[PDB]
Amino acid sequence: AMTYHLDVVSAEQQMFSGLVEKIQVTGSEGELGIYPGHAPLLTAIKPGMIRIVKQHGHEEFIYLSGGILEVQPGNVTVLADTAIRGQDLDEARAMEAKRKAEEHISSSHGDVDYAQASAELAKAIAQLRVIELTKK
Amino acid sequence: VNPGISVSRVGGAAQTKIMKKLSGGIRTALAQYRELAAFSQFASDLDDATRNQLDHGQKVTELLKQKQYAPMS
Amino acid sequence: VNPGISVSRVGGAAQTKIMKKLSGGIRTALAQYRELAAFSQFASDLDDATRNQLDHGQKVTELLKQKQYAPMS
Amino acid sequence: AGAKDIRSKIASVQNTQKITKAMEMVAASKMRKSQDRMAASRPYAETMRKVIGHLAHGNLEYKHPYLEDRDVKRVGYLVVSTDRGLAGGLNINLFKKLLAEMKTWTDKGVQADLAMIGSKGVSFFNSVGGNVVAQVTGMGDNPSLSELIGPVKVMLQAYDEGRLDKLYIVSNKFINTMSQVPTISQLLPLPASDDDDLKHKSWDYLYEPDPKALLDTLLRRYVESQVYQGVVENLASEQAARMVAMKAATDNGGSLIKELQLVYNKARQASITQELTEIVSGAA
Amino acid sequence: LTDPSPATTFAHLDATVVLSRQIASLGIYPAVDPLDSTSRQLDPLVVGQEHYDTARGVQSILQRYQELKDIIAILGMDELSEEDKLVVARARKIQRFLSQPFFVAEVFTGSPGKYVSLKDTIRGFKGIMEGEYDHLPEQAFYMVGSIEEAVEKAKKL
Repeated sequence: AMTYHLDVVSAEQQMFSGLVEKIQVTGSEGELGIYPGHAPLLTAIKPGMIRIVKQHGHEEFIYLSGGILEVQPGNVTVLADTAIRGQDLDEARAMEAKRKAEEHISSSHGDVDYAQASAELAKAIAQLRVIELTKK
Repeated sequence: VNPGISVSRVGGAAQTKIMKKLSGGIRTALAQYRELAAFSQFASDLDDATRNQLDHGQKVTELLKQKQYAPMS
Repeated sequence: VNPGISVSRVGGAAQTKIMKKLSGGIRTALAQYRELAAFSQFASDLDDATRNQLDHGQKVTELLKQKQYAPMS
Repeated sequence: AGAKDIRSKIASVQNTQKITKAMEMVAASKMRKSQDRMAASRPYAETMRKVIGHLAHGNLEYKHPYLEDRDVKRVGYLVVSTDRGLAGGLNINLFKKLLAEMKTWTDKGVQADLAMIGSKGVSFFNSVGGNVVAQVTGMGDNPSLSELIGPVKVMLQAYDEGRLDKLYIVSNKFINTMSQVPTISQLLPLPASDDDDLKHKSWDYLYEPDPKALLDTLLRRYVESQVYQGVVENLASEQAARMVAMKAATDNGGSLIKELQLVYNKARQASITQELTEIVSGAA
Repeated sequence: LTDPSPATTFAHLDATVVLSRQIASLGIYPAVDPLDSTSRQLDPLVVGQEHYDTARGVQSILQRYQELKDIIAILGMDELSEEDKLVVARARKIQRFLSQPFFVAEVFTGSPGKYVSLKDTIRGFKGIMEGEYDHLPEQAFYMVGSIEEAVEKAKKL
């Protein structure tokens, strides 16, 4: 069921959207009555699937990664933390990133165009013996 | 001089047992060093192994010399 | 042989409604499957344009070959 | 040919111009997908700042932890770097202006802390030297915030720790398709968005938690998706000028074709000449 | 060259010289081609390695920027390790420095240049060898007076 302009956003791009008269889930607070007509409030939710009456009785459970969601008065939209930022992790791989700094760590874009290219780089760049042909 | 562009048929047959023995790797760096050379053809193409092929190839290349006047022992 | 690099004065001038008419679109299309193949390697992802052409022209291209001692009806 | 040379050669110049033409095309589709993709990452960071103010009028009355970002020891720094090639010279543009800014911090003389991302400037500031507490490299085309995590809380220490007061943040972008924006920022400023922090949240938003937590982590979200967008545009610039240079290199060989046209054409005439010469001579 | 005038000529002469479009193509005050010319009297004994060594470095650096001409031409010079730019650096610069004030210039080049002593040539030879100044433009080096004269330039120029 459609009510209150229910959108779903994420960093790289918005997750989803719609108008959901009911959003059936349990807030990080607790059981959250699926409703239109809730007040301006702030919220967050763990990963998982929440059935929602969304536009025209279309109620669906949609898994989450963990992420934040809130409603300005009447204003509905959703944000998913792509994941919960890894505790330690980011700080553990900090050490890595640090070790990565410390013990060097490198990655690259190896495109068959970049690859086959560089093939043409030595290769094509090599085998110029006319390099001496010009003069002044 | 131009090696391997220099080609003589008599060869290290006359290189005595050790000279016979130890004489091998020449064309190698003629390959290898020069082979190592090929890596430059792509700017920043090298590998630590190949880096060793300029260690032997290029560094062992740094080895050899003969003077404007060179005797040989 | 060289494909249309061989260039005859006569050609489909003698060719018939099936031959002249029906058989027409060859050599340029050939150049296609050729040219369609062309870019594929260095700049890649030839769509079903060239796929459906170069290969279609590579498939038909395959259908071309006529062995020694092969006459054609 | 020419004589044996100028044409075998000049033909190699054909392989050249051709090769780098296929480069213009490859790096073209690269450019299109590059910016086209490169535009994506704004949405939830945009949200983040927006609301951030929006509450932050009334909400701003509480506390700002990172209003200093990190405390003043270092004015930090950040490096992104090339996973591929043919794009452009923001090694010179960005790495140049970068070394410049470094000089400005020496002028300041205050400490500074950089972290390599990407392979190249990992190898610049490796080469050029500097302090990268973390070094990241060469994610390719895929900006990934979770990939950024290890780096994210890599930096989040010292900044959070208050080590590096301000910081330096450099991100290429395609300023236009044509114009390519290498950007460099004074990072670890209080990013300081008071905008919708003007109007007291007029929808009084019941806050399950207190704000400052979401200030930390959620802030990381805003600036982070910002980063995905910015590096993405760095890719827009990247494959853009990639196609560009690709085309120009596709161009260079023609002049050579002209000269060899003078060895096979001119020395063609020359071959003709000797042909006459000993044609006569042996012909007596 | 194969003209027995030149070809046969190479035989009889002790030291070979060329008045060339090259330094003319270079626009150098000399307007000639030395690079092949052989001073048979130059012994690394005689030369020391002051002149001898400095010379060998010439043979190289010659081959160096000389070599660089190729791929620099190819892609532009971007692909180069910077050290190349050090070579071409001392190429424009030091090479230019060879171009020199010579008093007789006054006629051909309305301005006379300067007599130039060799000890200085070893000196600045170190300097740009050191790339010592490294500041002086190739221009100051171009048609240079001595190292200091080109360094007096380097102050002014």
